[PDB]
Amino acid sequence: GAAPAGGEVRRVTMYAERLAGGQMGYGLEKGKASIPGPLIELNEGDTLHVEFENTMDVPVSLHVHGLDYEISSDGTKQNKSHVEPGGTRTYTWRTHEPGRRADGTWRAGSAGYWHYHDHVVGTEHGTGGIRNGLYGPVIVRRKGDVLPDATHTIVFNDMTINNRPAHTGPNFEATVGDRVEIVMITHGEYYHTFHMHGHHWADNRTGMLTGPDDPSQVIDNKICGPADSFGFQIIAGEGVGAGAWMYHCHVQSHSDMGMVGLFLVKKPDGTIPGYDP
Amino acid sequence: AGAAPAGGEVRRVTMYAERLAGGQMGYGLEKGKASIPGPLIELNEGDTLHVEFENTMDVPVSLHVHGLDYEISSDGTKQNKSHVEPGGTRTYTWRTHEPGRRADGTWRAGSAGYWHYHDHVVGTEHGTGGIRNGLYGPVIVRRKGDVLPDATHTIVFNDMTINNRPAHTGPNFEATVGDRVEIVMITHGEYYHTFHMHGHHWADNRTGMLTGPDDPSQVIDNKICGPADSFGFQIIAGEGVGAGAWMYHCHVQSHSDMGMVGLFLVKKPDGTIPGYD
Amino acid sequence: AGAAPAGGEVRRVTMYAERLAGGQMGYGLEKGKASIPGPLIELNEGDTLHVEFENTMDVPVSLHVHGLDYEISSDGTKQNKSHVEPGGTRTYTWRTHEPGRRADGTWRAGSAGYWHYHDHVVGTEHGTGGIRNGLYGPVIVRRKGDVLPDATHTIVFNDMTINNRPAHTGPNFEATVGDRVEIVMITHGEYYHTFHMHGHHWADNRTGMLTGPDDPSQVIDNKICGPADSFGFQIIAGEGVGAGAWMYHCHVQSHSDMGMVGLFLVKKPDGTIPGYDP
Ligand SMILES: [Cu+2]
Ligand SMILES: [Cu+2]
Ligand SMILES: [Cu+2]
Ligand SMILES: [Cu+2]
Ligand SMILES: [Cu+2]
Ligand SMILES: [Cu+2]
Ligand SMILES: [Cu+2]
Ligand SMILES: [Cu+2]
Ligand SMILES: [Cu+2]
Ligand SMILES: [Cu+2]
Ligand SMILES: [Cu+2]
Ligand SMILES: [Cu+2]
Ligand SMILES: [Mg+2]
Ligand SMILES: [Mg+2]
Repeated sequence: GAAPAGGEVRRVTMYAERLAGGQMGYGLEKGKASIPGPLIELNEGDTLHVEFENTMDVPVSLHVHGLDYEISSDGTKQNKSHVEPGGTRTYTWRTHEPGRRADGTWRAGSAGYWHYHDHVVGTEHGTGGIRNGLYGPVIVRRKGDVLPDATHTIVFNDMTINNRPAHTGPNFEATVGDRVEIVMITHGEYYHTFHMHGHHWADNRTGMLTGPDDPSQVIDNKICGPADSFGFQIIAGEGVGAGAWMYHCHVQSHSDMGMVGLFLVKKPDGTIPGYDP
Repeated sequence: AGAAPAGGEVRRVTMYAERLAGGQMGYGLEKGKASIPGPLIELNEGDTLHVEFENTMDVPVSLHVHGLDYEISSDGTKQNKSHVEPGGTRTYTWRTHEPGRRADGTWRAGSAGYWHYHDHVVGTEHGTGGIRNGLYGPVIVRRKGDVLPDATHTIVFNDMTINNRPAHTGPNFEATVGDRVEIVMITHGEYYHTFHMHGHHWADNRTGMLTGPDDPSQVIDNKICGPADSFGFQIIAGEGVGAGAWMYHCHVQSHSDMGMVGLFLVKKPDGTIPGYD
Repeated sequence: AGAAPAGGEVRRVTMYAERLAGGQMGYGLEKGKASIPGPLIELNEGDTLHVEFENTMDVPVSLHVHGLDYEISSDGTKQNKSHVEPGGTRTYTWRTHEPGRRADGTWRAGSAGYWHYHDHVVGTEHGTGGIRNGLYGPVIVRRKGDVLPDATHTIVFNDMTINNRPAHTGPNFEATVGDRVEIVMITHGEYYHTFHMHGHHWADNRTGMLTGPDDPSQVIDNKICGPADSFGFQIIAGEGVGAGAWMYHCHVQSHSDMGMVGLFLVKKPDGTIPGYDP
């Protein structure tokens, strides 16, 4: 399928909740917070009212990249758009289509791979909140964008993937030929290089070349730093077949210390040749 | 606003290297008016710039530029004996060119872009001391038809400082909603950074603006950069987000916590900033 | 200058992993001829390459490639048993494809680009020791019509070294004004770097050259890179700047200070270089 035109006013409830071991997460339903937080998907033109509630005992905020928001949804203590413990606030995110300005220039649309995160826990830049897990992905689609069979979010948060213990993935499953979308976000203190065995994408907005006139580099390794986000769609096993296809940071001490996961690509019969964990 | 005209003029300017307060060093176009960053040099593709350089300091200095056309005698390195002894003078010559089709059929790219100049001999034979002290400045080379901004602001991430300013001391930049604001972003020293602007976004290409609906460049509000990287872009102040004190900062978490933050102060037409002191 | 032809040929090469002087390890295409960086492999989109691999060492080694098409049995990892035991042999197969349209209407990029191969097994399950020792090399996949260079030079930022060399020992590369020179730039190890070339510049895209007036890619002379990044470009030696000893270096200041520097020696037609004494 493909993304339609946007322009709908959407509403969602979001909660900030404490998780085990001093972690913190966002969720759309009480008791269902996750790290990373829930995936938010919009079409260019949609407005999103996030009916936010802070269930925790310390102030929290919601700050987003890329989308249109007024200063009252900045989500910063500096602009008093944070949320006291037990408090509620409606954060409003807007998005727009590309189009030609009055001055004749081309205004870019909001479409892209974006993210939201806390901006007040621990420090007035959310350093503690981000460490604890207060981050999630946002995808804004342009009319006509191809929709994937599945979407997986990989966050390099310092020297962890999605705040998980070292050497515990996460792993993602697909069948050869699935259209798999990856959302890749970085957070914290470190630079990383994201690498996928057996797969490759275009270094552009969608991760696929628009066609024979697109000059973007085709890569399988990409340097990223704190708050970078990008994404792409790949065809699982395309040209390479089934297997346990590693993805990892390629900084050698990072992969050695467990910033590694598996893209488990199954044959139609469900099997993965050579996988023996 | 307006549009850059075709280039090809032979320009001259005087430049001085001078000590500034606090052990710093800076370039200036007039004696006693050195600044950090140094003066913005603007050229149209095809222009030549003769820089009549004077070192007013007691140690050797040099002038090295990125991206422009210069002969080995304008390298600005002791390795090529193109540095300037204390109290000495030298004319550095920079040339630029338009794009065009080569005889071998390939396309020769033009000089247009966001570039920079800096010292290459103070402290070490790579200018490590000079760059630390403040000897760096921006160069913009425009292509005919490029959109001209209402103002240009230079943001240099020099090690753990912005423009050699003390931690948490800006700089701040003011604009009015709707202003076409041009940002030149340069990085120097030892560390990688990620430049982020609240409430604004740009295209990751030469100009920071999409050329049109066919341009696949990623639209971003966060960009990793390392020593001697330079990029620039233009934004419409407050476009889709309104007035406010819009933070910009390095997004490496400890760097924003330890002072690499500033404010893009976007005023209403009446000159006020809602929710700002 | 010449142009790459269409691909589609089945190629075969023998590759040896061998210990080198100074506690290093390298790949070579002929026995006793290993080098750091490893030999340059050049393919046209559509070519298949069968690498008949020989491990002459006393530890397991592997061959892992970026960007190219390979089945899991040619992954080159211990995890799926595609490493090569000491004294062993294995045939790794690399395939490449041309650009085209998918049935779902989307464009499938071709394999063309600046890629690289390296060990994935020595020292750790990610080849940390093998890469550090010198088990890396470049792979160029050309698209039909790509312009061919007069020379190709590979520059690998491996931890704090260039091509595993001692600090302040280059390498240097020579050219004549007007030569079309190709640079393959690969990064490995632990650290980020920024690659800078005095006097020259390129486009931040697949080929390093703008396709024409509609290509909006940034033109640069400085680029941040991290472990396993690869890019490449072509420059006309001395174009608009003339002959000379043109430094290239990492621009992280302590890195250039510590010797991550080399010389692009661009000669005049008489063979001399202005302002440079050998
Ligand atoms: Cu912020
Ligand atoms: Cu990493
Ligand atoms: Cu790999
Ligand atoms: Cu952020
Ligand atoms: Cu230099
Ligand atoms: Cu920083
Ligand atoms: Cu932000
Ligand atoms: Cu420089
Ligand atoms: Cu790997
Ligand atoms: Cu370096
Ligand atoms: Cu330079
Ligand atoms: Cu690799
Ligand atoms: Mg691009
Ligand atoms: Mg990039």
